[PDB]
Amino acid sequence: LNGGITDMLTELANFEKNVSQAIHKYNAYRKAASVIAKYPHKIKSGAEAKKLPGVGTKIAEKIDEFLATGKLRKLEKIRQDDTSSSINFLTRVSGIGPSAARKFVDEGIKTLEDLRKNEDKLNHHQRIGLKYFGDFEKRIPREEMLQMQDIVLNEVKKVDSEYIATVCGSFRRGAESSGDMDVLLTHPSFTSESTKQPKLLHQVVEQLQKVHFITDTLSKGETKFMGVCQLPSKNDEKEYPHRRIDIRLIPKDQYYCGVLYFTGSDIFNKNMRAHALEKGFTINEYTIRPLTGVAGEPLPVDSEKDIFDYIQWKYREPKDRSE
DNA sequence: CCGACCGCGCATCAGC
DNA sequence: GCTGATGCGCG
DNA sequence: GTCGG
Ligand SMILES: [Mg+2]
Ligand SMILES: [Mg+2]
Ligand code: NA
Repeated sequence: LNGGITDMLTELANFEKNVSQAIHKYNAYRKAASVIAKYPHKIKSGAEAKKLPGVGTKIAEKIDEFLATGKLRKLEKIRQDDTSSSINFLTRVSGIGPSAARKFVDEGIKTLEDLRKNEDKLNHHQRIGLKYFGDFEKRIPREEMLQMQDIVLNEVKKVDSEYIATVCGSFRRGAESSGDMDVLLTHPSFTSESTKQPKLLHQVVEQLQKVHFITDTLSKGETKFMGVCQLPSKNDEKEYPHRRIDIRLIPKDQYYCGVLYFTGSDIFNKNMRAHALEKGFTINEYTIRPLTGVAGEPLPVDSEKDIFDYIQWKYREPKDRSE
């Protein structure tokens, strides 16, 4: 109902993040954008909006101007500025953040041609992000997420029938399209107690590469792989776009905290974690522990709901965590 | 007013 | 090489 | 930029 407002604020949040490098302003706009996005009425005024938490005086003024004119002067100016525009653009390349973006514009590299021209000034992650720049902009229809899932789950079962591979992220929240693919991996040999087998993640990355599902690698350690994959296409069929894929190997006994984390959303995780802090707990992808203001021992978790119970939240299905 | 704003993996660099 | 700080990315 | 104390 409030698409224009939420777009406005998301553009503002991006600006603060990419250009101003004021992350708290970025988070302020993102929170507001999210609370408004779920408000079940068409906002008639900035006062009506200010009743929501996250919407304050400043954002209320914004919403009133946008409502009046259909525009924000602040944004129309930001759009008109070259340094800001270029910086904001460059940041869309995976691996180029606000700092790299600003250094690049400093050197006179500010367009997509410039980047291609200057690949030797790019690190690996950056080169692959430029390579698949167009692809990584596309969303993934759920139907393709379903094929991708089959592949990953079937291949992993071939490396060792004891791996458990769970697709998380937006896919798990039931989205009709996903920004990418997110795979939580567990193997019984790897727990909080011990790592009984080396290269648990490697063998999996290896296998998925062997069958040409994984095509590139952005980053890779003992527990986190961040890379690129592609569905196989039929005879004469145009190739599918290349897609980002993240794989996270998590202690088997810490699954429920792991799957909570990877299911998100990102904003939901930030809100859940902040609420946990007020309630007197700290939540990460491994454990929830009680808080001198210093973290205690891991409390026993047997489901995602047990985590919710701790911080006195009613349970929310994954499909309701898309904040 | 003002402090506080999650939590963490991997790549890179400085500095030793 | 190592440690630690910083950039970037994940949700 | 917002908000809680
Ligand atoms: Mg995702
Ligand atoms: Mg994401
Ligand atoms: Na991802």
